[PDB]
Parts: sequence; C-alpha cells; structure tokens
Amino acid sequence: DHQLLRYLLDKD
Amino acid sequence: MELTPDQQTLLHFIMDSYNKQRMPQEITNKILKEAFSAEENFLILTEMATNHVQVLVEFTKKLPGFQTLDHEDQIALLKGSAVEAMFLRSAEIFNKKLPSGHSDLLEARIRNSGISDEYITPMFSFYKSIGELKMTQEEYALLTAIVILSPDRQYIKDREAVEKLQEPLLDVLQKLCKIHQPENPQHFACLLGRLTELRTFNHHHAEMLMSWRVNDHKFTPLLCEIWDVQ
Ligand SMILES: CO[C@H](c1ccccc1)c1nc2cc(F)c(F)cc2n1[C@H](C(=O)N[C@H]1CC[C@H](O)CC1)C1CCCCC1
Repeated sequence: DHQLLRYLLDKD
Repeated sequence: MELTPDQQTLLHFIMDSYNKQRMPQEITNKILKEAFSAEENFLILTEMATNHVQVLVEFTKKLPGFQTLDHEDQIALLKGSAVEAMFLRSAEIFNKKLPSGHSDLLEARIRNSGISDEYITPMFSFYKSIGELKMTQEEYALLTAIVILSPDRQYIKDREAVEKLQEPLLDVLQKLCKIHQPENPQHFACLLGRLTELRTFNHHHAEMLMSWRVNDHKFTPLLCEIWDVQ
C-alpha cells in the first residue's frame, strides 16, 4: 500500500 | 538535425518543470558551510530526499500523457525511477562549478557522510563519468524525463503506453546531442549508456542507507513508501 504517492499523484 | 516547433515547445516545457527543483547552491552551501556528524548528515539526507520525491512527483505529473496512464503503472514508474532520478540530480549538482577548492571539500564532506566506503566509490565514479559528458541543463532534464518514462520497469502492465510517451523525449534528446556535441557523434548513445549505470544504484539502496553510522535509521513516511525501508 502506497497512499502518500497515490495522494500526491491524485491531488489537484 | 534541427528541432521542430513542437519539439522546441516540449523542450521549453520540460525545462520550466525541471527548474522547480531546489537550486544546486542551496544543497552545496549546506554541505560546504560546516562539517556535520554522521547523525546530522543522515537527517540532512532524509530531508533532501523527501523534498526531491515531492518535486519529482510534480515534475512527473507534468510529463505529457503521464496523467492518462493506468494508475497502478503510474505508481510503478515513480517507485521504479525515484532512486535513479535522485542520483542523476546529485550527479548534476556535484558537477556544478564552484570556487577553487570547494569541489575538493564537497567530495571530502560526501566521503565523511557516515555510510560504508564501498558505496561511496561507485557514487563518485558515476558522478565523474557524468561530469566528463559535460551535459547541459536540457540534457539532464530530458534524461530525467526518459528515466521516469522507462517502459522496461517491474510490474508495468501496459509497456506500449509508456513507450509512446518516452519516444518524443528520446527524439528531442538525440537532436540536442547532434546540435550541442557534433564533434562527438556517440554522445546520445553515451547518455543512454549512463542510464544502465544509474540502475545499479537501485538494488543496494536500502543496504547503503542501513549502513549509515547512526543509532536509529528513521525515515519519513514518504521515503518508506517510495524506498524499500521501514
Ligand atoms: C544521493 O545522495 C548522495 C549521497 C552521498 C553520500 C551518502 C548518502 C547519499 C549525494 N551525492 C551528492 C552530491 C552532491 F554534489 C551533493 F551536494 C550532495 C550529494 N548527496 C547527498 C544529498 O544531499 N543528496 C540530495 C538528494 C536530493 C537532491 O534534490 C539534492 C541532493 C548527501 C551528501 C552528504 C551529506 C548528506 C547529503
């Protein structure tokens, strides 16, 4: 699970 | 031979995006300012690497077509390229001209970082080999984009989709090598060969870090995700 990378990619 | 209007557009856009990084002077000033202990150097590295990953993700999402890729392949490309991109940026910084004797002190400070000397030696040989290529900012930027958009990464489902995005960047870089370095026709091949050497920094990356002469190897949650550390 990689929620921080997923967050940074999907934000904005 | 010559860049097309679309290629000049792509080049300037990659450059603008690449320049959002911390300036080399900001990094070298910190290291050259004073001698730090192995404990202070470990934290300087985790702070620098955390900032690098953040800036890298922003640069990556701006790469044409990256946002159209399968979301799992997007993560695979990031994890697959983060360490290589870090060392390519460190090689760029290491090779930036500084006042007489500063590059000697920088080298000595890096050697005194706190990690095993067996990891320091290939680092300097790679930096030296990048240095002899006398790369421009455009070459470092395009090569970083090419490293990120490598279709030959582990767990990539749709390799053709990645290949399609990498091809225009490879084409621009080849033209730049033919323009900037016309006396050296092996320059483009020389740059692509470096990318194979970059991949070696992957396998023993966690080991190099755990070899740091510190009591606790505490990494930020972002670094735990992108690297293979706990
Ligand atoms: C990949 O790190 C190696 C390293 C060497 C030795 C041990 C571990 C790693 C490295 N090579 C460097 C070359 C330099 F010219 C330079 F200025 C600093 C350099 N660093 C560390 C660092 O700062 N890398 C940042 C990463 C994110 C970027 O956006 C900016 C560079 C390191 C140097 C020693 C003190 C702690 C930090």
